[PDB]
Amino acid sequence: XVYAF
Amino acid sequence: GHSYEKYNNWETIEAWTKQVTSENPDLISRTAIGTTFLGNNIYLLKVGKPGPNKPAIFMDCGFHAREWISHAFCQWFVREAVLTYGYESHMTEFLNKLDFYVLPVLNIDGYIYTWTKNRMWRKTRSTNAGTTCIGTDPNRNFDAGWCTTGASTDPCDETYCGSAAESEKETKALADFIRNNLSSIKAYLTIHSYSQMILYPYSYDYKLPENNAELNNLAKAAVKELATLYGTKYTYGPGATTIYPAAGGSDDWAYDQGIKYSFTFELRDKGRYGFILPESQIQATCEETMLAIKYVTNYVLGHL
Ligand SMILES: [Zn+2]
Repeated sequence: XVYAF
Repeated sequence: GHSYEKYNNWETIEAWTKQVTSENPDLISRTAIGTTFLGNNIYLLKVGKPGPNKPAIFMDCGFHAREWISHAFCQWFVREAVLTYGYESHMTEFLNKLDFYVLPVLNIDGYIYTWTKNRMWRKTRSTNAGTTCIGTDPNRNFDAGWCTTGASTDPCDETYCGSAAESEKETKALADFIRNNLSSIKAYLTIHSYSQMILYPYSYDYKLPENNAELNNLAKAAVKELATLYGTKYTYGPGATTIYPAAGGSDDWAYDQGIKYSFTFELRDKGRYGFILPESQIQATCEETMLAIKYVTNYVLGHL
């Protein structure tokens, strides 16, 4: 859920 | 009031944990495993038909504040369990033979913040020395190759790893509970969004778990079961190569404690709506996700 992966 | 078909604020979820337990004392008991930085109670619901020395499966939701569909699912799961017990033979077998530890919201402080101030907030709401930047990434704060890759040492970053492993009350609480109950917990399932993936260790290193083949086959079959309902396509694999290297995650940590079945679920969608998944998709998302969870539960059961 890390932006923007 | 509470709805399984809408996103609920923390006040409503907390009231719900007491209510659903009150209505189904035969199938649910409630405790807290700890308190948050801001003093909120980290509730854990024990779902199952009570009995001596039963194995368990542990599931949490709401590690990351903005991933609202995650919180939604834990609530959905609890209702489905109590509705279909005695009516659907598999769920009935599950609750008779094992318990589900369902932790509806781990990161309560951050979740409240997404409701009151900043919808895109991710981390906890703890303070940091030497800066006004707030919060640690709970899924970078476990003792698993801690802070060695895919994490930030900068408190101002959304992947900040914390001042030390288990520096956060919420993470230390979760880890304390699993340590204390290691002899019964047979699987660990942590629910996130978004990406539509099923991930297993390792993320903190490129190395593979010794039962890598088993985990891959189990994840593969669960993805198939999930797709049977609406054709929703999930991808699967070791976290490091499947989405990115990232240290300090709870799935890796749980696996390294000896819990052989450890999965991160990333729910809908693939980016059209991202974290802001419309409430109209809550039901379908949850229904298809239930199929994967129950498939894993059945598997664990026959591999005790
Ligand atoms: Zn997440």
